[PDB]
This record gives sequence, structure tokens and C-alpha cells, in this order.
Amino acid sequence: DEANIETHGMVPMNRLTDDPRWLPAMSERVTRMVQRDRNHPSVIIWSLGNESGHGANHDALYRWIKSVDPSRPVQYEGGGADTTATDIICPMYARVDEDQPFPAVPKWSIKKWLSLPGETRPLILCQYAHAMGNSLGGFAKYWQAFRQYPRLQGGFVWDWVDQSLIKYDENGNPWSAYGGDFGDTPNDRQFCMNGLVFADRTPH
Amino acid sequence: RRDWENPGVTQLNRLAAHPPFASWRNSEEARTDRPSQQLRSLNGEWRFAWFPAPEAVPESWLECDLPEADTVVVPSNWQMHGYDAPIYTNVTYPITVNPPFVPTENPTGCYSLTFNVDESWLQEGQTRIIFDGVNSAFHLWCNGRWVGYGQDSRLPSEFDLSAFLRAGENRLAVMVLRWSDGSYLEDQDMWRM
Amino acid sequence: RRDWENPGVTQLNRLAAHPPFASWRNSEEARTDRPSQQLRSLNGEWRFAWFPAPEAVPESWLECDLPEADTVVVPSNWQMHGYDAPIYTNVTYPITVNPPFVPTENPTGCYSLTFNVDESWLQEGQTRIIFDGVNSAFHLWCNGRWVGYGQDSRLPSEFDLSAFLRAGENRLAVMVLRWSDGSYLEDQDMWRMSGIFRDVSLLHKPTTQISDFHVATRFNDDFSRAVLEAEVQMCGELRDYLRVTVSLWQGETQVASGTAPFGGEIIDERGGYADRVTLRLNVENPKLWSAEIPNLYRAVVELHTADGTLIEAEACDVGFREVRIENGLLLLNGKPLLIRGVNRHEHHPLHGQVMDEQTMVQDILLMKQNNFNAVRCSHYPNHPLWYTLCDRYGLYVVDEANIETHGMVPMNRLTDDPRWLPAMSERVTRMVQRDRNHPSVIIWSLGNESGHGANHDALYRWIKSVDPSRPVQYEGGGADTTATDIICPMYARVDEDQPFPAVPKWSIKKWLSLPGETRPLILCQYAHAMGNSLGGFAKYWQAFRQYPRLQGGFVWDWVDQSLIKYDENGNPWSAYGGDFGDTPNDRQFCMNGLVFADRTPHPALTEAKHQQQFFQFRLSGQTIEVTSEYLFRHSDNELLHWMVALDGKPLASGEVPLDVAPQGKQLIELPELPQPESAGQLWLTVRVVQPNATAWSEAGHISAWQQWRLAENLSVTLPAASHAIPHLTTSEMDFCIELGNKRWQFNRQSGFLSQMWIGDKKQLLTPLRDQFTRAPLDNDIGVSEATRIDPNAWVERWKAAGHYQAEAALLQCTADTLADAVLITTAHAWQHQGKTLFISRKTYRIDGSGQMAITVDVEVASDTPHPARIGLNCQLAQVAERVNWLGLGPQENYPDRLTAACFDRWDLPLSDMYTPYVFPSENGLRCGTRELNYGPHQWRGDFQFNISRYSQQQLMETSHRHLLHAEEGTWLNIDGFHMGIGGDDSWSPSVSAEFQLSAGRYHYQLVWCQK
Ligand SMILES: O=[N+]([O-])c1ccc(O[C@@H]2O[C@H](CO)[C@H](O)[C@H](O)[C@H]2O)cc1
Ligand SMILES: O=[N+]([O-])c1ccc(O[C@@H]2O[C@H](CO)[C@H](O)[C@H](O)[C@H]2O)cc1
Ligand SMILES: [Mg+2]
Ligand SMILES: [Mg+2]
Ligand SMILES: [Mg+2]
Ligand SMILES: [Mg+2]
Ligand SMILES: [Mg+2]
Ligand SMILES: [Mg+2]
Ligand SMILES: [Mg+2]
Ligand code: NA
Ligand code: NA
Ligand code: NA
Ligand code: NA
Ligand code: NA
Ligand code: NA
Repeated sequence: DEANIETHGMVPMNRLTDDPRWLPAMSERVTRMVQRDRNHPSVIIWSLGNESGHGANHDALYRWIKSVDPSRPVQYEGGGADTTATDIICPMYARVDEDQPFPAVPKWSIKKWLSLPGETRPLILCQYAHAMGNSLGGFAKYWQAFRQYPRLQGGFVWDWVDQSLIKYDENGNPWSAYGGDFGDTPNDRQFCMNGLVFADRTPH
Repeated sequence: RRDWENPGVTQLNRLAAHPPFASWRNSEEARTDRPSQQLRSLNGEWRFAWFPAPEAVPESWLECDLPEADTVVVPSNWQMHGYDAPIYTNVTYPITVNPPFVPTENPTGCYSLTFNVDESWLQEGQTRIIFDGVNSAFHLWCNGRWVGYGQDSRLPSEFDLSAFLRAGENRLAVMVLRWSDGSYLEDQDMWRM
Repeated sequence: RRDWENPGVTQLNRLAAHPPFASWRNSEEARTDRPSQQLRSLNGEWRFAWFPAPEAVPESWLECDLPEADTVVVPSNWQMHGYDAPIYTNVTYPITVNPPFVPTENPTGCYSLTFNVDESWLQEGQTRIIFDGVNSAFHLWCNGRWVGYGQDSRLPSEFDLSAFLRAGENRLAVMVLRWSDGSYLEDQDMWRMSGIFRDVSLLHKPTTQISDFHVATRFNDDFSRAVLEAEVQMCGELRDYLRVTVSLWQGETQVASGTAPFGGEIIDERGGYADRVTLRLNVENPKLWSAEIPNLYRAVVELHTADGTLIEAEACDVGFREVRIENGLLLLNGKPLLIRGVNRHEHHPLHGQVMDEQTMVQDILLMKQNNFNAVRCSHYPNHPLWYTLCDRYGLYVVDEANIETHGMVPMNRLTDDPRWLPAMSERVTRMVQRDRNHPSVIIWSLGNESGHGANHDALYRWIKSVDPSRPVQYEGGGADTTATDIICPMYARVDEDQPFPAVPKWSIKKWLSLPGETRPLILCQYAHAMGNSLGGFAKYWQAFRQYPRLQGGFVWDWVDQSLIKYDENGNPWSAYGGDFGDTPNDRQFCMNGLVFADRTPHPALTEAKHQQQFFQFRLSGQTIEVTSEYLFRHSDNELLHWMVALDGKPLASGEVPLDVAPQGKQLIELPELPQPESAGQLWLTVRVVQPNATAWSEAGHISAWQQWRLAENLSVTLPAASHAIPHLTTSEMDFCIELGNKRWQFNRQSGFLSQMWIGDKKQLLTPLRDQFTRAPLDNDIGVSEATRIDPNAWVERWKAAGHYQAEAALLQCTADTLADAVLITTAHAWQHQGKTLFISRKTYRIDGSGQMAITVDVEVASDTPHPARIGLNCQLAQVAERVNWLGLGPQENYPDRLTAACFDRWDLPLSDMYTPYVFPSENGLRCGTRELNYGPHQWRGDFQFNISRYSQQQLMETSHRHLLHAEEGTWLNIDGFHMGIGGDDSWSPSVSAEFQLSAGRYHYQLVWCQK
């Protein structure tokens, strides 16, 4: 269960999440979620949101949850996937064997990440294998690694369903539309369709 | 007050959050998760008018239905009814980055509902309204009197309407802003509705 | 909007918090910290009107001066101007508890000021107004237009007035609410006041400006190298020609300097902060800051163009020091601290909560002179200057967020509520943003007495995350929760556990070792100095020096919060709770300081100075071993003085230079000394004197002392046979003894000495009778009240047992003549409700020498509460100018608070023998006395005594010192034994067993003669 906090388009990404003036608004997004959903057994992990860098507001909120509900781990991927605001190493799109050493927030091979000096946490990717169009090449490589390494405990594929929307042609027939098809601009075109299933639930 | 351009105000008069309630008055119903007579749905046909900015909404709407409004189903996203375009942007925000401000042309959906309340609900106890999801911020009035305000498009906003309703017909008016300072915290890679 | 009843709205239009700015436009003025033309004070004469509620405020006020207004000085608390009464309540809130609402009747102070603003300030840049302190919430208008709103009475609120001002005459209007939802977080034990009580200023900044800066100092392992890192942020248009230079000065020498354009390193996938830059300066062999030697450098941050044109400069004092907790010990510069601290409220008896530099400096000097090295800001961020003074004079500071919700039930009702997390967060975050560059701040605190809630844990982590350089502490919830890096209890005792449910207060020695515990322990409050108190203070210091992890504490507290009131005649007097018609109130609980409100010391201050001494001593033969407890300096401004005296008469003395390294020792051999000429006890006294004046002490200051008994030669010299033999005259009602021109009369029905004459002059106004009670101290009363008796308090146990009502019943009174003397023998019982409480058996032996030897043997029933004292008392007919005694002194001392007193011959004016505690009680005792002289009388023995113009009866019946009146004559209380005074707290019996009069049978003897 994940708080409704994402500030991906800020530069740098944690510009708001490291600003105390934004701690109140973020706090309500985390606290009101926990107060509503904490009795559901299906929720096993709380998340602080997504792609909002790593700011001190995150560490404050991670601790609040750990204090009010010790029954479930807290994870959060921003700022490099292994910061002080996460009980689980939870990268997005880290590869199985190939490192991608970006500055500041490298995305290590998952096998290598588990054993970096001093690391001991489990690793479960928050997002992996981007199912956009004809894709999922290399899927089996993740599963072979998850079964061989105890601490590689899986992941969440990106993602379930295409976000295509229906439009109708001049003859009234329906067709699947993506970014820019409503006159929207700027737009990110077909990047809104990354699912294992089509928007009507037919499988890819 | 332009509360939708102030991250220090994310709500006004909102009740505390809590787990799902239904206020059953029979324990067997609560055991079996049967419908509760104390939890009524207001889903269905509502009145709706679109405006390009909150400054364009006429004061008359607070007190009476706008003849120009249409009748539409709620819950809904107004883009899906054709009133304006949904936007698909991944990382770049759909509005200029200048927190906590938003565009002055800020699509405003004016929703209203005339509905009945039995006196039995008003003679004793508390009657609250629950909006499970309103995107992205809104003000609420009941029988022309302002009730409160809320942000966070993905959690319920609840308000005590006990002192605002009367037996019989009542009218709610909800002014929904497309953009607000809460939009700075809602930059997920998905259609912006 | 009623924003003052909505914790979700703590401000509107307020600018971000930041460290102290002055917008200098000359770098040298920034380097020297001189007044800046761009920072103006708006302090002075303002207009003011009081209203009973914001609804009563006229709209005309926004536009123009209300004719009914008065002209008053600002800063001020409007209660100190007599507009409404200040309220003294300790825990119970001063308003009904119904968060987040406040009373409809809510005193509103309407302040306004008409002032000029230069066009130069408006033609370019930003002009903001800064309110350093507004209690408790306020709205601001400028030229009739609304600007904004603010809460948190203890941090500055700032607003941009650029668009609201016009060149020339402008008018500000500030509507201040006494009560607001902020009040729920401001329930500290102090007077509840309101108003614009800190400075109001105008700051002009350029549009392109320094908006924040953080300075850090990290070191290598032996502190021989440091890196100064300064992160600087800007606001305004970024341009490639912009630059920041940070330069570091040691006095007039430039130590280091670095310049860079804006553009920080990559932070995450979206890049870095193009509006910030970090300068790193290397510093070799830095001079380190500590409270022992507060070495400071000056950091100057200049915002300028590449061509060299200055835009503005900001600056701060920098102290190179590292604070860290390692292996269970709080270290400063790698050495473990011993905190000799005190909590200090911001209080002035005439100005209320308004602070001025002179009072601050006075407090600092008294602190340092009394061997304090640290201060806790109980319980809110202080006026800005305080930190400047602590940085420069050298005091370690605990900076504490303004959050206290003591009166909630349970105490964490709001702090465990997420809806109050935002309001609490602003009180912590804005304090850190303001004060993080001050070196004197070594520990952050999350507030006080607010239980332990999840909001604390969230804020504890926030601080740890933004400022790893300082530990975080917090006492609520049991003192050792997950929101504290230090075990920091209040009033936990040294050896005695107080196992309260849920939040027990363990003995501090035991607390350190509880299963799994490893943190250091520093009491955030200990030894409650209310009234005649500080009993047992030495017990804490012996434990702090023996246990490495016991690192000291902050005494409760510095200064009494009494306020001045004026009588019919216009003369001033010290007032406490209830004296302004405030009710409910907590009476004298607002006076708990080591000093009176006017800064005169209470006798307890000396005890604190001695136990907090930085030099310890031992003696072995002719050798004195001096050990230094300084961590960083050698004793380069100290010499040792020593003196050997017999019964007060100096026989030998000298001086020796002290050269002791920090934590080192120096052995000093005393010279062999000649045998003494007469009988008696020889005493050695040593004192550490600082020959040179310092920034906080005068030349000659005594910083430490210690005494020891050396040889004693007992007197075996047979007196010398009296010239005459006293005569006994027996009558039905009296036994009279005559010797020379002296006569003594013992009444046969009372069994006491009723009169004594020297010639024809009577010496007594009241007979000499045993006394087993004392006018109750604040510690004996505790929280007991007539209206709500605490049967466990000492005074109630004594009352209930009949100690104050028991009357002497005669058992025996006989007289015998011996070869050279007359002997009177008496026996009395004191009873109550048929119970014998005490039996006093005495002999009075009057000899040819005119001396009267009194032997007293008392029995005290085992089941009665142990008595306050076992002594005699009388009202002497005459009054004399001085009191001279051979015993401990010179100041007041009690059995459990006498370590600072020295055995010597003392001589003071009679009034110095009375301690004017605001709430009167037993006072002025001196213990360990072998001889007392007053007028022609001399008493010899081994006793404790007090002497003054006030009876114990009067003291006990009088609740304010200004209402005491000198009785005829002089009341003398001479005790064989006196109970300790206690003080670990002032609400539960705190006199340690070893200071209770529980022996059952007591003996003492005195000789009364004439001199
Ligand atoms: O190439 N880029 O610059 C780039 C930048 C950001 C990207 O963000 C990625 O986009 C994905 C698109 O479906 C998902 O939203 C994912 O959560 C996000 O990390 C992906 C690529
Ligand atoms: O006896 N009580 O019920 C009682 C309750 C609360 C008490 O609080 C104590 O009061 C002191 C008085 O100066 C200080 O304010 C101290 O911070 C507080 O703990 C003290 C006694
Ligand atoms: Mg595009
Ligand atoms: Mg808002
Ligand atoms: Mg009707
Ligand atoms: Mg994203
Ligand atoms: Mg408020
Ligand atoms: Mg308190
Ligand atoms: Mg009272
Ligand atoms: Na595995
Ligand atoms: Na996508
Ligand atoms: Na110690
Ligand atoms: Na007090
Ligand atoms: Na010296
Ligand atoms: Na008294």
C-alpha cells in the first residue's frame, strides 16, 4: 500500500521532499493511508510513495510508520533504492547481471547489490521488466536469479494493464488511443501502455 | 483564500481518517458484512457544469441549479464525458513548475446533487458525507452554506453535515479544481484527469 | 476563518526560516559583526489598545489610529503594563481543555506603528518585517491591507512587505491573540503572558540574495586538521556570472577562502540544486571551541559577481568542535563531558518575558562565576542574542522546541495524534533552521512534558537526518524512549528508585545498567531549588564523578519567576501565583531558582559552585594532591592559597603556583609547621584563586576550595577554682540563683528558665523552652494545601501527630546545691491526644564562674514522625548589631546542604542571619557551631543555630516576606540536631534517611555564659 506522493518532475527529484515546509502535506498522505488501511491482512508492506528522490521528510515518515505499526515493513525506492528510509532494497529496473552505475543513484546488478559491503537487507524490485509493446525479453533471467539467491525475494512487474483510452472514429468505431491523441501536449505518446494485458483485459 | 495554492492548507473542517465503517445497528449484519441501512450511497445522477477557472463560477450556483448544467453519472472523470482533455505526460509536470502556484486557467468542475434526508437521521446522531476520491482538490457547500475543503485525490475526505441538513430535500454543491498545490505531489506517470 | 482555532493553519504568507541575517553590503562590516544599515529596529514607542475578544476590534483600526489607544514601549508583555492579569498555573491549562478551540473571551492586543520607509528600500530589493516573538498568535496588516498570520510564540515570523509599503509614512497594525490553538503546545510551568515581547525589525535584502547557509566542521582523529564546509543557497535569477566566496578569519587574519559559481553536485536522477553551492575550506591545527576556551573564527559568506562586485554578505561566528556519543559517552572534541548545567527561563521581575542584553550578560557571568558550563533553554527557543552570548562566553546549550502539552490527559494525547504532527513539526524544524550554525548548541531537544507520541519519533528522525552533528534528546514518556539519544530524566534520585507505573523514575546509578541499556545519562532537570532547598546536592556530584556514564545534569532552575507588585505606599514587593487575582494558580511553585528574580543569590548557589568545582583535592600528610577536571586547558590562570588556623586563628599560610594539565594532577608539599601554642582543632583551608581578570570574572576570583581537620589537641587543663559560690533561693513558685550581679529564675510550675538578669536588666522576653518543630519549608509542604491536604507531606505528618500543638507537661523540677554550684534538674513530656511524643530531661549547672552548663537528653517516640529539630529556643530582650560565631559559614547551611560552608570565625550584621525567601519559612541556620556570640551573651557546645527578629510562629503564619515585621528582641533557636531540608523534588518527601532525626534518644550540651 503506497502513499499518494510522487514529485518526479521536480529538479532535483527531492526538491520538495527534503523541504520541511512540505512535511505537513506529505505527512497527511502517509498518515491518513495507514489510519484507513492498517486492519487489512492483505497489506503486508507500506510504501512512502514513488520517484520523489530521498528527502528528510521521507526519513521522518518512515519512522512515524515504524512507530505506529510495527507489524509491517516500510519500503521506499527514491534516492537510490537502499536509503535509510527503506527496510527492503527495492530498485526499479535494476538488471540481473549488468550494473548501471549512474552517479549518485547507481542501479547495481541485483545479485551484486545484495552483497555490497555492509548490506544485509532483502531485495524485492518495486518495478522490473517493462512490458511495453513486444517485450518481457530476459524475463526468465530474473526468475532463475530469484530462485538461486535466498535474499532475491522477487519483484513487481511493470505493469498490469495498458493505460490506453477509447476514442471513436468518424464512423463511430472504437479505437485505442495513447498520449497526444486528445490534443494533449506535451505528451509522452505510447509510454502509457506498458501492461501484460490490453486495456480491455485481453492478454498480451 | 486560494487554499488550492497553499500547501499549508490541505483541508478545512475535515474529519479524522479511520478504518472502514458502516455503523451497523444489528450485530448479525456486521458479522456477515451485509449492507447497512446507516451507510447510503449517493452515487448515480448528479448535475455538472464545467468552467475554465474558479473565478468564472457564478454565485447563483451555490443556491440553485444552473440551468445550463447537464445531468451526468458520478463517480466519473470529467475528461471521460468530453468536457476537457485528459493529458498523458510521464515525468514533466502538466503545469508550469512554480510551486505552490497553479495556472490561472484551472478547469473547474461544479457538481451538485439534490437528495432526501429522513428526519430519523437528524433527530439524533451524526450524519457525515464521505467522498472516497476527488481529483485534485475541492470545496463543499450544503444548502448554500460552506462546509469545508479537501486535497489528496486518493483518500476519502469526510465532513460532518449534521448542522447543515434538514429533513427532506437538501442540495450539495462541490467545486472541484483540476490543479492545486496537491498536484505537485501527484506526478505519477499516468493520464492526468 | 478563525485561523487561531485550527492547528492546520499555523501561519499564512510567512517566509521560510533561516539563520540570523543582516544583509551587509560591505564584507568588512560583516566580518566585524557591526550594525548593518539594512537591518533596522522598529523597537520603541507603538500605539496599543486592549480588547476582550477579536470580535470587539473596530474595523476603523486597520486604517487609522484609535484615539482611545495608549502609547507603550515594544517589546513588552501587555500584562506588565496592567491591561490584564498574568496567570501562574503549572500543569493545568489556563483555558478549558477542548482542542483546538479557545475561549470566546480572548484578550486581544491591538498594536500599531506609524513609521517611515526610505524609497531606496523600495526602488529595488525586498523589504521584510521580522517579529522575533509574538505570544501567542497574530494577524498583520500594512497600510490597511492584510499581510499574513503567524503562530509559535518563540520563533521569529517574517513577511515580505515590499508590495505593501510606499515611500514615507506607513502604518503597521498587529492584532495579537492571547489564546490560539498554539496554546495547546505552550503549557510550560511559567507565567502565562501575551504580546509583542521580542524585537521587531525591518530587513532589506537584494532580489538576488543568500536565502540560507549551513556551516559544518569535521575533523581528523586527533583534531589536528579540519574541513569547514559551508552550503549556501540563493533566491533570485540564476546567472552564470554569480559567485559565492566563503572566507574564514581568526581575528584579523584570513585563514582560508574559496569561491565557486552556483551549481551543486548530482543528487538524484533529476540532477542537483542549480541554486546552491558548497564551499570546502581546509584548516590546519584549528583552535577548538569549548566552554573552557570558547575559541571562535568568523565565516563571511559573500554573494557577488564574477567581476568582483559585491551583492551582499551574511556571516556567523564559527566554533570548531565535534559532538558525538561513542561507547555510551557524550564526547566533545573526543573528551567526555561533565555537564554542570542549569535550566534557565527567560524572566525579568519588571519586564516579564522580555529579555535584554544586560540581564542576559548578568546571568551568564553569574553562571560562569558559579562553575556552571551549560544551560538548557527550558522550554523553548530563546531570544537570538542568547546564543551569540553562549558562543562567545562559552556555555554548552540544549536548544529546545517550543512544545509542551503537560496538561493533556494522558500527556501524549496530542503528540501521539497525527493530526498534530504538522504543528509540532514546525516548532522543531524552524528552530533547527534558525540555530544550527551556533557552536554553543550541542544538543537538540524535542520539547518538554508532552508524554511520548509517534510525532516525537518522526521529529527525532528528522533532526538526525538533517543535522548529524548533534545528539537529540527528549524526556517525555519515561526519559529513555526511542526518541532520545541520552537518558535524560527529571528529578530521578541518586540511590532511591521511584517505581511509578509506566514511567518509573529509577535511581540514576541503577538506570544506567538496566538490561540492554547503553546510553549516557544527563538529567534534564534535577535538584528543585524552591525556597530553602538543594539538600542532598552533593550526593549527585559524588555519583557523577564516580560513574563515567553519569555525565551530569541541569539544575532546576536558574531564577525565581517572581513579579514585582507595589503596595499602598508605592513600595515594591515580590509576587507569585494568585497575587494578580489569577485563579486557579499554583502559588509559590513559580519560584524555584538558585537566584532571586533580581539576580541576588539564594544561599543554595554557593553549594552548587562548590560541588561543581573544576579542581578536586586530597590530602596526605604534608601533601595536597590537586586534580584538574578541565578537559582542554592547563591551569594557567590559577594559584593555590592555603591557611592553617586554630579555632579561627590563623597560624600559617602561603601560596603556590598551580600548573595542572587537563585531567592531570599536581602534588604540593606543605612546609613542616611549628606545633600550636594552645588546645584546640587545627584546620587546613585551601582556595584556588584566579589572579587575572577574564571576560567573566574579576581578578582575585575564587573558583574552588576545600577544608580538612589536621591535628587536634584536646584540652585537659583544669579550669581554675572560682572566686565565688552561687546562692540558691528557693520559693514556692521558683528556684532563683544569684552570682555577682547576675540572677537566673527557674519557675517551679513550668520547669523552665523564665528570666535571667544582668544587674537589674531582664535578658529574656520568653522563657527558654525545648522546640521540636520548624516553620515549614516549601519542601516540607510539597503540594499540600488547606483545600487539598497531601497527608504524605512532612508538614502534614507533623500536624497530624500534634507536633505543632503539643504542650509541655512538667514531670520533675528539683534544685540541689553542690560544693561550688547549684544544680537544677527538670523533666517534661510533650503530649498529644494522650500520646507522649517527646520527653526532655535536663540539668542546668550554675557555677562560681557564672557559666550555666545545660545538658539535654531527649526521648522521641518511635512511632511519631521524626521531628524537624531537637533544640531550645527563646526570645532575647535585646537586639545587637552583629553576630559572631565559630562554626560553618558564612552563609546559611543545613545538614544536607553544608558542604560549601567552611569552619572558621565569622562575623556578620544580624540581618545577614536571616534569608529573605519570598515564601517565608525556617531559614538562616548555621551548623557545626562551637561558639556563638551575641550582645554580652556567649553559647558554647556543638550545635546548629539561627537568630533573627522573626519567631518561627510568624514565619509559619506569613506567606509573603514583605508582610513580616521585626518582633521585639531577638529570637534564638539553638539546636542540638536539625532535620535535613531535602529538595530532590518539592512534591514528595525527599529528605534522605541519613538526615532524618530517627535515633530515638538524643543528647546535647551547651554552656551559656556572659562575655
Ligand atoms: O529516458 N529517460 O530520460 C527516462 C526518464 C524517466 C523514465 O522514468 C521511467 O519511466 C517509465 C515509463 O513507463 C515509468 O514511469 C517508470 O516508473 C519511470 O522510472 C524513463 C526514461
Ligand atoms: O504533585 N504533583 O501532582 C505534581 C505534578 C506535576 C509536577 O510537575 C513538576 O512541577 C515542577 C514545579 O516547579 C516543574 O514544573 C517540573 O517540570 C514538573 O515536572 C509536580 C508535582
Ligand atoms: Mg512528446
Ligand atoms: Mg492547499
Ligand atoms: Mg424542504
Ligand atoms: Mg514517475
Ligand atoms: Mg491555527
Ligand atoms: Mg510542565
Ligand atoms: Mg491553586
Ligand atoms: Na530468492
Ligand atoms: Na509508463
Ligand atoms: Na561521570
Ligand atoms: Na515551577
Ligand atoms: Na597557574
Ligand atoms: Na511561611
